[PDB]
Amino acid sequence: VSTLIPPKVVSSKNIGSAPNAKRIANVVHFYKSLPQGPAPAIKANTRLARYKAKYFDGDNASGKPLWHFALGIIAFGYSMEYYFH
Amino acid sequence: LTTFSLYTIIVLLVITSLYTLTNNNNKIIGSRWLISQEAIYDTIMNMTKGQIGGKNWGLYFPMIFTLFMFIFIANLISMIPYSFALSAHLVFIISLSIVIWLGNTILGLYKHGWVFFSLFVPAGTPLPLVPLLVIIETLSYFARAISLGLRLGSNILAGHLLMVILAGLTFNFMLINLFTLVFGFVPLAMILAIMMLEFAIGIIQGYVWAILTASYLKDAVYLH
Repeated sequence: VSTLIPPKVVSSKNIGSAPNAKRIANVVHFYKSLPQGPAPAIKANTRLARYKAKYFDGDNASGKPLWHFALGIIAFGYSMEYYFH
Repeated sequence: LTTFSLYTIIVLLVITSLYTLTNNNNKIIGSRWLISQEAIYDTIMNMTKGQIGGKNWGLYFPMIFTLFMFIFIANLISMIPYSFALSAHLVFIISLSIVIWLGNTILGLYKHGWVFFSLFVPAGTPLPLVPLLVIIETLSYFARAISLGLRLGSNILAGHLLMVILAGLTFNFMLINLFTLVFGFVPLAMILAIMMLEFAIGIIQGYVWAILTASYLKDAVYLH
């Protein structure tokens, strides 16, 4: 006798699958993400975004700003030594 | 007005730069500099969840964080050879310690009533010496008041003074003739070694502040 009609309705393998939850997530997350960004280091732009670019990028952990800032404090109280002299 | 005011401003500006000029506009990838301030976050998360863990630890996590960073930065700044007494103005550090101690004592009294004085009953011990163990528990409890400040103060102050006195001696070795300037460098190398030790122990002392005033807060929040 005639083969039954349950297989001709699908709406329980289309909404009844687990990656649907991931699908609706990653259509929003990925589709709505700019493939590229603006600029990594730019804070303090006044030729001191350049200071950030040379020293406070994630492209270096080089000791130069530390040295520079340290030397600043040496310059601060030392000048004041000759101001207090 | 004062010199002291100028270096307090400098501390504020250093701290601003670590959450401004160290990240690349907050990449999730992370920046080399910003990894440092991640690790600090993690070790105070895991330290103060370890100390003052309970049903809360995050409610006192900012307080312990600004106590970390202040001492952490100020024992590098105070160790620049032309930088003025902030922490080495002992009255500010000891005052900060006493303020926190009073702010624990008041917090304990307020939150835990007059059974706050059950904090100064320490254990179920034989009853004829239970009151004695209250007397010399309170004595040690307000020894916690001055100890916390005096640890940091002594370490930082002694380091700077030690270096300066020995510097003055090597000055006078090299102020007399060159045969004394030979083997005038051998003590100088000792001052360099002492400076290495003094930078190390200031970061160690910084951990000790924030663990001790987590330990005291553990006691204060969780009675006995």
